[PDB]
Amino acid sequence: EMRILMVGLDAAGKTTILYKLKLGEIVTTIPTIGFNVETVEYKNISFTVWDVGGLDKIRPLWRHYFQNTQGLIFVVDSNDRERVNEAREELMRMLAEDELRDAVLLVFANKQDLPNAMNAAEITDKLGLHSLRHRNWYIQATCATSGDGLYEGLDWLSNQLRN
Amino acid sequence: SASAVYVLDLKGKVLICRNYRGDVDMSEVEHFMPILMEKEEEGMLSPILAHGGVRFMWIKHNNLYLVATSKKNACVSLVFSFLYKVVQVFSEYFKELEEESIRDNFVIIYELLDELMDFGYPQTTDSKILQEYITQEAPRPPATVTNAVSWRSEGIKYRKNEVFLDVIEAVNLLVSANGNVLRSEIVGSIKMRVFLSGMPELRLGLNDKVLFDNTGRGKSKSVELEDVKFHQCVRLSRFENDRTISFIPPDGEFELMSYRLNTHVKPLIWIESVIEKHSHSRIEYMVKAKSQFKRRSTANNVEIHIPVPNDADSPKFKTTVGSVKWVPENSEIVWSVKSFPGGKEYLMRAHFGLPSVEAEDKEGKPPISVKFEIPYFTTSGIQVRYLKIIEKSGYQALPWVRYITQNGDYQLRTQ
Amino acid sequence: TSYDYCRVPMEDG
Amino acid sequence: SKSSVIGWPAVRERMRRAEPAEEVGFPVTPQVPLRPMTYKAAVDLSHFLKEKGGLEGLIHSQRRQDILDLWIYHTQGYFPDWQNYTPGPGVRYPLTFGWCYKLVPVKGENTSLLHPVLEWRFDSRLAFHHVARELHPEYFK
Ligand SMILES: Nc1nc2c(ncn2[C@@H]2O[C@H](COP(=O)(O)OP(=O)(O)OP(=O)(O)O)[C@@H](O)[C@H]2O)c(=O)[nH]1
Ligand SMILES: [Mg+2]
Repeated sequence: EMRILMVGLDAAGKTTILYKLKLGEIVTTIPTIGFNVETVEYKNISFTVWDVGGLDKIRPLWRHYFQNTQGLIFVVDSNDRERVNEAREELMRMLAEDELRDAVLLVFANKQDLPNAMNAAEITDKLGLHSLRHRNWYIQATCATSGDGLYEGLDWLSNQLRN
Repeated sequence: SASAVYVLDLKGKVLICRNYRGDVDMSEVEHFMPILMEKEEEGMLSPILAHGGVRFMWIKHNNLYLVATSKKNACVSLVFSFLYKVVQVFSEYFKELEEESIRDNFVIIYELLDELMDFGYPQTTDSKILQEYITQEAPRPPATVTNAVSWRSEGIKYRKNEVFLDVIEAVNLLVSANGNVLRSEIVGSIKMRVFLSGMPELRLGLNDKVLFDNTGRGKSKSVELEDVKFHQCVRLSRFENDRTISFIPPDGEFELMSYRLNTHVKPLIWIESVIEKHSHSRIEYMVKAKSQFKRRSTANNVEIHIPVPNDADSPKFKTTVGSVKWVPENSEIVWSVKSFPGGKEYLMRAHFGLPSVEAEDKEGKPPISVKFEIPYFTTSGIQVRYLKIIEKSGYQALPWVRYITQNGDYQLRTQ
Repeated sequence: TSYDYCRVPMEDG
Repeated sequence: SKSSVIGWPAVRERMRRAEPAEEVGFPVTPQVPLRPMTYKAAVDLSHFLKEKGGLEGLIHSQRRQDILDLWIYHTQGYFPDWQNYTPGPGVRYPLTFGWCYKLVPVKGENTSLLHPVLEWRFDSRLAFHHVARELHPEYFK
């Protein structure tokens, strides 16, 4: 059992990830206004995953799911150099809360498809993940439309449940 | 000055009705409760209502509304003191006073209404002497009813002669959020339990400051009574002269005197509490309880009531000594400690959660009230010196006393 | 009344 | 006056370490009967102070009195208002009927570097001839 949240910007593939983790296929997904949950069942831990869409009118309501959260997924796009700043703003906005203080971080460099897509390292330092405090943050470069690195992030995450 | 004293319920139907002048109509009572619905829901609640020219003096019992109605410029404290007396006399008769006490015992209660008051004028309200000719089980009225001594019948006889006193302290406290004591007075009250033969005149003396000042012992231990309110039976003209507590007691349990005084010394137990109210998240109460009072003394069964938020949830308590019960029904915690001696200082660390959604409205800040009780311990330092038993027959009674210190209003204003 | 009593003097002359 | 022997040098030391020139409230010893310092017990005490010694001609003060009086209350059960004396003008006669001692007027490193009061007298007729009553007639009726 683990409460999982999939936060991030819009068009992040986060529902593309979620139905790849639960089902295994890339379903044609609308821009999800509300949220999503599928209990992904993997590595002796049932990951209860609260995927929530990342459009503008939703981001204030993000605080309502930050309770009993054992772990984050802050999905980033590797193909959004223009939005990495507000994502870095979002991250520094969101992590700084007393609620959601003991949940580790697993960042997905989604949409590794282009030379526009960066690696984990540049995305780490554009976000400044070394500036974090009280964090088991761990970026994990993933390809949602091919399942690549997805189970490996879940692998790292399942290590990070027990102590 | 009453005309028609009524008893209502929580619904507003008449439990019992009794007029004394006829100057207030009996159907006026049906407007009271909607006006009571009116004044409360607009916050204009007062113990006096008015439907035109009928004035509605009422108190509120557990279920009951002892509504005394009048029309003229009646004496107000005349009414309400009688109202609590009728509650008291019913409490003297009926060990609980509810709707079952009225509708099952209308045989005696209408007779009480005939007896306690005529026309609006209370004439006989001492229940102990009232038991002798108003029974729920009739002879002539007693002479004590006629007598100026109206609290103690003659011929009362026991095998033993026991005078049981209860010098009871009640510590008021107002500590603000600043941590300063705003108002800490002590209202002590000596309540007597007399089991004596005949008609004795008891004469009491304490460690009065003024009586020691009249004696010349105003350098030793002397409590300073800022005001006392006594029983009727205390001859206050004799007390006004030379601090003389001289009286003929009634028989049984009664409060003789009610002293009140301020005290500029520390509270017996200092509380330090904190609030880590995290918005949408949680709250933490690292509360300690140090005992400032005497180490020989022990605060029995203390019950620290700390108001928690209403939607507070997932309680966690790291105590040191003493258990917590979380009372969401009062939206609070009772960190209860049975034995808590003087000098002791016990911490409790509370932890709740908080909903990630906010609530709709505010809640306000109730203070923290604890329920301490320390026996054999006068904080004001009052000491009964003697008790002169004076009987014409002449006997050696057994005067007895114990000292108990409790809280009065032990409020400590929170963050 | 679980607490116990204490006897005062009568006269205190 | 049996348990008044075990603190007869001990409390007097605290009296003598008291200069002749937390806590809140007053505890009462449970189930022990209390009474004022009676006449014959004051005769029992004035001879207890006559015989055990270390008291006569000592520098009396009020701080020593209050150390002494509360110790009588907590160890012997007597109301600590018995060691009351007449005030400033006159010989400090005891108001206590039975106290045969009248009060006539008469460590070291706590001093700084360079520096920039009564006593008893035995009177056995104070038990009968109340001389403090002669100094205070209107208070004693
Ligand atoms: N080429 C490529 N495209 C991807 C990949 N992952 C996601 N995408 C694209 O990103 C788009 C957004 O994915 P969705 O999951 O459907 O939408 P979302 O990110 O969840 O946004 P919301 O529905 O508003 O929460 C998809 O339509 C995909 O075409 C990837 O790994 N490679
Ligand atoms: Mg989506």
